Amino acid sequence: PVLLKSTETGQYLRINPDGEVDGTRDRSDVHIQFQISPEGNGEVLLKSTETGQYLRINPDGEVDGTRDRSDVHIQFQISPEGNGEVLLKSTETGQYLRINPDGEVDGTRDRSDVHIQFQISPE
Repeated sequence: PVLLKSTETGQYLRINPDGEVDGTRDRSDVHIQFQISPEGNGEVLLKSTETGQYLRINPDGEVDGTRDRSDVHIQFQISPEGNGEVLLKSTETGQYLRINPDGEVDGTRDRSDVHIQFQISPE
């Protein structure tokens, strides 16, 4: 039961019931609630608690949600970077989740992009 907040913009990751993913600063939005579940092998799934959808990063950088638990693109590695921040990385594609200032969420391989840093809050 956690929130995934972009350190740069203060925006929280949100999955809408239509599968669309964006960011919002509204901490009261029920759609920003996530459950992180272990896969064991160092990977986790990032599941929207209110809709049951897993975050997915597609190879073309598009981020959405699916309930398809067989999908290889829902697998993530959470990795420290520094100062209690983490990166949320797609195992299969090497892409980091990114929240842009306009609230649009996508994936990028640019390790130095300032918008890939997250704070996980246990809320």
